[PDB]
Amino acid sequence: PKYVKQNTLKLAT
Amino acid sequence: SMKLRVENPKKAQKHFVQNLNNVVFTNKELEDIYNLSNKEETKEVLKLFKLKVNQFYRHAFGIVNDYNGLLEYKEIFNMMFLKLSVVFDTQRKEANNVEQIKRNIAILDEIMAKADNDLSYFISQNKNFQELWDKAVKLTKEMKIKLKGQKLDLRDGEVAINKVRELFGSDKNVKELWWFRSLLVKGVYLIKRYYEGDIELKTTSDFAKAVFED
Amino acid sequence: KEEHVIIQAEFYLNPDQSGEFMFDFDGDEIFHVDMAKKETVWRLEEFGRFASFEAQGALANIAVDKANLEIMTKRSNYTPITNVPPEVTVLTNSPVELREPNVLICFIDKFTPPVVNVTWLRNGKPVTTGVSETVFLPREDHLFRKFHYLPFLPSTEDVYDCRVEHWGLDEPLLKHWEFD
Amino acid sequence: GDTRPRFLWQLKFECHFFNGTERVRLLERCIYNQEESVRFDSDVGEYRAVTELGRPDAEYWNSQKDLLEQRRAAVDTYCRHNYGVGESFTVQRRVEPKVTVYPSKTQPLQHHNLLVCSVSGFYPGSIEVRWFRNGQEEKAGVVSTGLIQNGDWTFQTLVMLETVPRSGEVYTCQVEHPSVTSPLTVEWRA
Repeated sequence: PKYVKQNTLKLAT
Repeated sequence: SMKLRVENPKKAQKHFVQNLNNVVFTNKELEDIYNLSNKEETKEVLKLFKLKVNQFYRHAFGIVNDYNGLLEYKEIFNMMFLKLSVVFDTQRKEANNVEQIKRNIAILDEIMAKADNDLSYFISQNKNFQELWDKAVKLTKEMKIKLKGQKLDLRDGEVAINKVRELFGSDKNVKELWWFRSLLVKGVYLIKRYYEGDIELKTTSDFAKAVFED
Repeated sequence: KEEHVIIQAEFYLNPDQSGEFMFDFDGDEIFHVDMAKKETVWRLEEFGRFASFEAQGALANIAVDKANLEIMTKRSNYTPITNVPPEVTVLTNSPVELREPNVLICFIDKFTPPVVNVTWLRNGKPVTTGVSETVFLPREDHLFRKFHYLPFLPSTEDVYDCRVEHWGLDEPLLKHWEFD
Repeated sequence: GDTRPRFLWQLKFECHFFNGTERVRLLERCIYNQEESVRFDSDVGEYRAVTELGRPDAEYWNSQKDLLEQRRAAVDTYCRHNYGVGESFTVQRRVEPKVTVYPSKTQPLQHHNLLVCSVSGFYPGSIEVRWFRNGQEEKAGVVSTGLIQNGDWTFQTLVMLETVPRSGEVYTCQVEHPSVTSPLTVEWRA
């Protein structure tokens, strides 16, 4: 089993 | 169809960081970091570190040089430097910890590997880019023959473009896509070198490899 | 009626340049990624024998986080965070009994930013061998919790105390313990 | 010593589960310093600013169709997935409590006022502990530390009974917890 993450998104501009 | 740097790429996610404009560290910047490693005992590994930072840069630009036609390349390029920036965080507080400097070097490698994977992944998901990138190789290979006995004085960097316009200047893709036309312009300089007996060509780039490989 | 909560929490703090990537289950840490070594470390060894995580992924996230922190700081016109001092408390693992192995737990709660200096003392002497600590745990109010541990052998002639230093404090907070 | 201002950026992805994994809700929030600015609520389906500073971000991300579909599916690809990965050593984790009973004085001058029922090293945190004086349940004089989470995947709690134990009586501390089918008991002869 592999824990999967949520990618961080870059803020506005 | 098109060969990837990693055959079966593992899922990659974009962080929408393609519009960053100053991710690349300047020399003064990198030097100010190298300077922290002032102790004697650490001067040998400090070399290996400087050497890796250089390999790193070459790797990153190498990707933009071969795949600037692929929209997601800025994402991959920028992510590489955003990660480097984190490693440097540790480097700055561990400036003379040889074991740490070695881990960091190992990570700089991992960052590069991850870049190749992610790049392969995005390419795999863009069949259209693949068709175009393959076609570019296709014509450059034809050009390899077409220019068999011609005079290639590329000294002023003017003939290359002309030749591309002469042999394929009517190809929809050569008129419309700058990156595509550039792969061909880039290609004639390679063919020229091939004729002069250059033997390293295949190691020059994925493009050069795909072109001069059988 | 909710039964469980799994939280993926990460943070980046300036000018310290310190980040954290961690997974939280019902309040307890499952694991976190050591940023310096870039590798997954589980809260209980057992956990690693049943699950895994690509530390490299955390690196990616903390990389972006850093860039965001800059963007936000500026966009907020450089508004600094308001220090909120921790609430320190100290208790044992289980009831104390002379010479019977036990553990001292220092609970550092409700504070920010996530920077704090902790020191264990035994009759005025800083103790180390045996100590351990959890990374910064997240709170629903966006403050943090942290635990420090000191295994010890109870005795009618020792006075320990957990010393906590944080910007939100006027002077080092010093909670005492000695079977009482 | 360090008097420089600090700036903090936090990102939290919360997975909320109800009735196993029947109902799941994902809460993605961005925190600057100590204030949430933007967030994605699976129940909503898209980014919504919470403070002024969030707007730009909510606006920008929401315009990324590929991104929204991902988040919307995260409830499955992320939450339910991770829930499974660790189920055996998290949701299923059970550690039997250690119950002991010892006296204590409410004050340094007072006599052996209250009896203490120490319940420690257990998991999950959900437990029940009652006092009984000769078969009859005691409630009116109980005080507790409340549930305490140790931070190492175990809990502990102290439950006191405020009664000067008169001779002849047998007090009992009864503990009921998932790690045990039949309630645990510890008696204390007066």
